[PDB]
Amino acid sequence: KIYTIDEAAHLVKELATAKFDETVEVHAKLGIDPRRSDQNVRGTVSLPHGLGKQVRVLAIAKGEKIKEAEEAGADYVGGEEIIQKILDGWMDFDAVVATPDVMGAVGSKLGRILGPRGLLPNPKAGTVGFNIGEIIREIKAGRIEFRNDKTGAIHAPVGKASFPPEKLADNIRAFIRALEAHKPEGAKGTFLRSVYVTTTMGPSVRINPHS
RNA sequence: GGGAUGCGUAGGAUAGGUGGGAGCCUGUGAACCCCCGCCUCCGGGUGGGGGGGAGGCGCCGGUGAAAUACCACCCUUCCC
Ligand code: NA
Repeated sequence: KIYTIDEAAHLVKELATAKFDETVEVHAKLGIDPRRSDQNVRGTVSLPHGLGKQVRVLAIAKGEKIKEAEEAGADYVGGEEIIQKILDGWMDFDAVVATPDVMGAVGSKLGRILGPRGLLPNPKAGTVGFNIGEIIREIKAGRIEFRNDKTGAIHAPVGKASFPPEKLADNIRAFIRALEAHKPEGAKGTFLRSVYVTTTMGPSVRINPHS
């Protein structure tokens, strides 16, 4: 059965039965061919009501920007010298941001470590930039990545199940819209083949993405 | 359509992809034992039955490109 977003938002209350505050997910089977590089969906979006989770942000910057990342609220901040701390297996954070001037050292020394974990700072994921305080403030306000897997599916967290239905409904549209804004011009056919709403431990519920 | 299947090497060992995840399961019967179906890369995996009677599993750690439970969306090959 196909539910509306407003319907699905309200059902999270009932789907969420684990003994913790479950994250609310959105999944979509995408209308692309993920083989071809030009059909890749990748980008970020500021959820209008936040993730509702605290995100330990590390910032590796240079010069004044180290002060900027500090004041933007990044949990740990340092120069190229915290590379050697991750080289020793520190790795206690959720997201790495970085200014372009350090990405030469960061890439070559931590690419092989941060890369496979989707933690490498990357322009395409909104994690590299001299606007490093806006990146941190955008993350801390609940910006999320989304990047199709090779199977052509795509997934994103869009809230906690403790949120009011109407706020979850908002976050779901916002992410749905941001998907459609990254619909590759080469992608033929229906873009959002299917779209489901679920919680971490809970069952799925297919939704009407234009509702 | 229905049913399964998912193992280079390193690693408890059979890690399809990715996202979520700090919890999941269990007297409405856990580990463990036996019997049978199927699958098998011959390591094992998996379904069912009987016994059993309170503990399994994850997180952590280590290994690894990636980490284990659990959940979701997909993908694969196979049988009917
Ligand atoms: Na683990």
